[PDB]
Amino acid sequence: AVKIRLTRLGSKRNPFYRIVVADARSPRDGRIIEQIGTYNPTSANAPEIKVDEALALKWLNDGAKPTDTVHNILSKEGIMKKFDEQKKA
Amino acid sequence: ARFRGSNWKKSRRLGISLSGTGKELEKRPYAPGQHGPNQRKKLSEYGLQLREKQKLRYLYGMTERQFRNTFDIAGKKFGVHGENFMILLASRLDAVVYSLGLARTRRQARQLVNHGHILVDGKRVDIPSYSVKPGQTISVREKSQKLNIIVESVEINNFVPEYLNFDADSLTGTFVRLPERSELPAEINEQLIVEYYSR
Amino acid sequence: PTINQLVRKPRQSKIKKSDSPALNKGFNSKKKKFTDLNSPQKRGVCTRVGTMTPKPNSALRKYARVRLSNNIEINAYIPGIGHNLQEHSVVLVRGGRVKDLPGVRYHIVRGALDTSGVDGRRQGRSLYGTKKPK
Amino acid sequence: RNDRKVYVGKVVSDVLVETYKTHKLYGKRVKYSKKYKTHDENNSAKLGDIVKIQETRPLSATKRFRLVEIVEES
RNA sequence: GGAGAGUUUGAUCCUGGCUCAGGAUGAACGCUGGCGGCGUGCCUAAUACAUGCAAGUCGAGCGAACGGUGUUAGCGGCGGACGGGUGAGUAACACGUGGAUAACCUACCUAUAAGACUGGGAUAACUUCGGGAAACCGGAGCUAAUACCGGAUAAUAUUUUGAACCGCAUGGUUCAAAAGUGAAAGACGGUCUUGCUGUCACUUAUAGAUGGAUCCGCGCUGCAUUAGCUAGUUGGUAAGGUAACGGCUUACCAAGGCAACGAUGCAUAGCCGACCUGAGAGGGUGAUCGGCCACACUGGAACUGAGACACGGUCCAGACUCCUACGGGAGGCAGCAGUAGGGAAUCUUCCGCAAUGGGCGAAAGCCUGACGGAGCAACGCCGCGUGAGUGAGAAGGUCUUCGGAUCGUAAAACUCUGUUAUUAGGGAAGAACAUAUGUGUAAGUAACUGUGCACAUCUUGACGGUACCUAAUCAGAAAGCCACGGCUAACUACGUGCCAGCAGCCGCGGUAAUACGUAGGUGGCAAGCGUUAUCCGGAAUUAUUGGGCGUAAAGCGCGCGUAGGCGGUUUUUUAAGUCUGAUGUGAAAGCCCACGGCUCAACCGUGGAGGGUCAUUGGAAACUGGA
Ligand SMILES: [K+]
Ligand SMILES: [K+]
Ligand SMILES: [Mg+2]
Ligand SMILES: [Mg+2]
Ligand SMILES: [Mg+2]
Ligand SMILES: [Mg+2]
Ligand SMILES: [Mg+2]
Ligand SMILES: [Mg+2]
Ligand SMILES: [Mg+2]
Ligand SMILES: [Mg+2]
Ligand SMILES: [Mg+2]
Ligand SMILES: [Mg+2]
Ligand SMILES: [Mg+2]
Ligand SMILES: [Mg+2]
Ligand SMILES: [Mg+2]
Ligand SMILES: [Mg+2]
Ligand SMILES: [Mg+2]
Ligand SMILES: [Mg+2]
Ligand SMILES: [Mg+2]
Ligand SMILES: [Mg+2]
Ligand SMILES: [Mg+2]
Ligand SMILES: [Mg+2]
Ligand SMILES: [Mg+2]
Ligand SMILES: [Mg+2]
Ligand SMILES: [Mg+2]
Ligand SMILES: [Mg+2]
Ligand SMILES: [Mg+2]
Ligand SMILES: [Mg+2]
Ligand SMILES: [Mg+2]
Ligand SMILES: [Mg+2]
Ligand SMILES: [Mg+2]
Ligand SMILES: [Mg+2]
Ligand SMILES: [Mg+2]
Ligand SMILES: [Mg+2]
Repeated sequence: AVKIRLTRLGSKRNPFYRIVVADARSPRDGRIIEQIGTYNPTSANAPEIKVDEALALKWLNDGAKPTDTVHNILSKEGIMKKFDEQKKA
Repeated sequence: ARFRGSNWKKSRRLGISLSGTGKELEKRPYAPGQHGPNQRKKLSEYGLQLREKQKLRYLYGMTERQFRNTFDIAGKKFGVHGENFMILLASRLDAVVYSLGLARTRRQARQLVNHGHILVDGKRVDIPSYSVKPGQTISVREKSQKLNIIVESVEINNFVPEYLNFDADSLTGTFVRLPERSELPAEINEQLIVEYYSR
Repeated sequence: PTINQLVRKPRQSKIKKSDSPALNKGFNSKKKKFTDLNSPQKRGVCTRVGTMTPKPNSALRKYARVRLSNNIEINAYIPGIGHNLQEHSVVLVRGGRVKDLPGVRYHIVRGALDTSGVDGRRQGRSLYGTKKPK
Repeated sequence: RNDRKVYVGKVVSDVLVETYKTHKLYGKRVKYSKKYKTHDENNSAKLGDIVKIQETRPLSATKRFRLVEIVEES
């Protein structure tokens, strides 16, 4: 299936994550469909979430499913609330 | 430091006072070693560009690898390459600490930075090659504001250059703005060093 | 030539040749075939040590006959004053022809495999396989 | 919809589509030609006629084009 | 953004090769060796492989068994076609770039709609009787299901009647309107009414998304001392076949098809983004990271499946290895480690699923040599040390024109520091969650449970007591390598006597060697320094940019002439080249610029720029081409 997930970048002990839409079978750091943001869990003060809200809802409405961590990221940006509100309405 | 040999021998060979004072080229303004008094011939074209490079390199006390890397860094900014190189060398935390007056010699200013006695903008900087930017603040760590090396150097209030500001009572310095070629040593014909790295 | 001649028959650069051809070949024993690998050195066995006279120069230059690990026979020079080599010695061979000695295109590495370092050497020891004294 | 590639050429057996390949190094244009085996339906065209062709699905082992229009008679 | 020098002569100017100074590496070797960070590490034998691990999961689909709510083997579902490895084959639509499919397939996911009715019979497990060293195989019975199979209902799918409209030829989109034909399943809960109902699961249809397939334009290494190649070959008709078009296959008919614009054959090679070099034009490379392809001991097949003709599946043939009680059985590291071998040369039979990702599961969770980490190696890059300040010419070494000179402010002496080191105390981030528990809200409900969404509480770290920080003590443990005639920075003495030796080139050594060896001194670098190998540069030394051919290498002995190349003046026209906009595309990483985080720097991250001989489309008309 199509996933919204985190691909690892950065260096040893210093992880940086891009938020990508990718086929489940694609290797973690390989072929993607579309990048929709970034995520930096080791930042100084705030985890530095940078999600493209219009792109995230297009893929969510197209059947793409987030991983557990990406679901928390999208929730912290209110994308999950807008997805649920737009589905019922 | 890195090179821990006789700075007197190096100043005599290069024909430039490394201490900035002139006490090394005092009695024997000729090359060290057995053939010192015996006057040698002229210097080749290569031997003139090379001697210019060693003048700068041994003044700031750097290895050739780090010296050439700074040259490449300086060659990427807009302006005259050779002058940008001289400005970058003067901005070393190695040389800022000495130019402010916190140490007697350029080698003493290196051991202070290396041993963690110096702060930059309030935080400790241990790296002598640290490239200080204009506006930064260099100070002494609290446990070292009363040390004889720093105290004795400060009371000899020398000509602190006009691109720097120091406050002796505060033991704190300010990197006001980038130096100009006139505020930097005039015994170095930097056009030869640019040619040296062209061949 | 004309542009049309160049289009019909383009330029061709001269092919460069190697000064140490015996180093740039391997041997697959299983398939009994020669490879091309560019080695920096090759192991070998001394078939015949001895001396040879130079081409203006006059001396007795020490050398060995070596069968390399790729089954190629070469003449290799033995640098330094005195050596410990004889027949059936296992030597490491590097490139570098010795002028004045026709047919000797390689050097034996001092201080590698069975070859000893030069005895009593104190300057440029790493070129002659001699450990630091004291 | 979408557009299928169109060529104009001369029948060499009853289509030659001579084009130019600019030289990579010297910049001179050199004429080159490629023969396009095409489907003529009712054997209408003949040798030397200048014809228009359009790309189609594979029709045989080597035929990928259909003759649409005859331009200049033999 | 572009540097030269040495060497042919008694001397010269040319021509011309050779050599050297630069950069780089998956390097190796020699001498030497303190630390930290980040990266990299079988290039050779696609050689053979001992041992362990690299793919399972679901009891909320099912029966049984054993244990006291748990678990085991089995049936069943899904996964095992991913992820990981390798570059043997391949000169080809394999790959890059740009298109087409009105000739295509698509599990899981999402959305919408309509459903999910009624029967049946097996069989593994199991029990029992055997046969075999084993691997395993037979006989008898037994039994379940979301396993399997009948029947019913369901059409957009198929046939025929047509019709309307449209396209790029085959054709395509609807409108019908009759005939055949095709499904499904329960589990766990709530309410209870045994009816309704929640979640997950099931069937059909249609879309979306994803992934895959086919075709086509252009681009792709040498050798012509490789010139002929092909007979399903090339086209047609028909049938068969496929997801699909098609000589894809067969039958019959015709004699085509390819090639000097290089067919065919031989050899070599996975291709690209990128990487190294270069002023650029170019030249060289494909290890690491990413995309695509191919392969899985060798060769041939097929099965299951949405997907394989399948690395850790099956069948067959072969080579090889292993067990055997001789009847018979077993195996495939180009997964991660590791071994042997080959080699100049390339690492631990480590820790953990804490993070990211993947499979299964309602979930808890389980599995995961992917991965995240640790270990080894100066292999590379970056950073920091091996002390600092003051200190007039001590001794000792070396040279001496025995006055002295030099090593040398160097040492000692006096103070100072603790980066590092040792000892001790503290000690991050990387962690987001999920589950569960509460409230609130949305949809739905007759209502509830549940579901989606939100907030609040809870648990979880391999690295690791690591990074880092604080205190104490001590200059104490921490410098080597090459060179010094010229190119080319840096010279003296002694020994040797064309010997021993040196050497990239010129060349040096035959009794006063700055070139051999050592010593002192000096120069260049520095945890490295040299040597070798290889590639680009210098090399305008294949010259498009950017060379030549009277005598230096170089005008065919000379005609005629084919292909090709090139071609006088003007007008009209065209728009292939040419020029100029628009649109799309040229992934990400990389390079370059800017900014941010790492104490700095390497490095990491973010935003731009660049890179096409690309395609499609609108303009211009001087030149080249066409009329
Ligand atoms: K001469
Ligand atoms: K995990
Ligand atoms: Mg946090
Ligand atoms: Mg490392
Ligand atoms: Mg290999
Ligand atoms: Mg093998
Ligand atoms: Mg079980
Ligand atoms: Mg389904
Ligand atoms: Mg079923
Ligand atoms: Mg190959
Ligand atoms: Mg050039
Ligand atoms: Mg099947
Ligand atoms: Mg498999
Ligand atoms: Mg295996
Ligand atoms: Mg292995
Ligand atoms: Mg070996
Ligand atoms: Mg997970
Ligand atoms: Mg396991
Ligand atoms: Mg080493
Ligand atoms: Mg000199
Ligand atoms: Mg020597
Ligand atoms: Mg002598
Ligand atoms: Mg010499
Ligand atoms: Mg010597
Ligand atoms: Mg270093
Ligand atoms: Mg070269
Ligand atoms: Mg060159
Ligand atoms: Mg010439
Ligand atoms: Mg001529
Ligand atoms: Mg002649
Ligand atoms: Mg001639
Ligand atoms: Mg003539
Ligand atoms: Mg003749
Ligand atoms: Mg950094």
